[PDB]
Amino acid sequence: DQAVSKQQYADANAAYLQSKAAVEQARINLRYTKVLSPISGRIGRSAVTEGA
Amino acid sequence: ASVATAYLTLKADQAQLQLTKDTLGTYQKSFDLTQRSYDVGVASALDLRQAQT
Repeated sequence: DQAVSKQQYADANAAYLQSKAAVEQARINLRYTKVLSPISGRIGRSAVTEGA
Repeated sequence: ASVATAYLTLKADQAQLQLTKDTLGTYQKSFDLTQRSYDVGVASALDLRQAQT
């Protein structure tokens, strides 16, 4: 009903998309905390153990 | 005395009528500037209603 301007709707939508990018940054950083194997095959032995 | 006061209040009401017409002109210029700034989306439908009132 245009009770709020399109300018301060585009600003709020830009803030929403920018904050969603800044939270998917932390989501892929939590994806980097756990270690995902990049390719498949015979894994060898652990060079560092639990706690190192 | 009565015809002097009547002629002076006639001149004063015509002068402030001219001033009220000029303020109506400036308010109409404010209204169509706000209507120009309403179509593209800078101003919402609240400042337009204030200028309309």
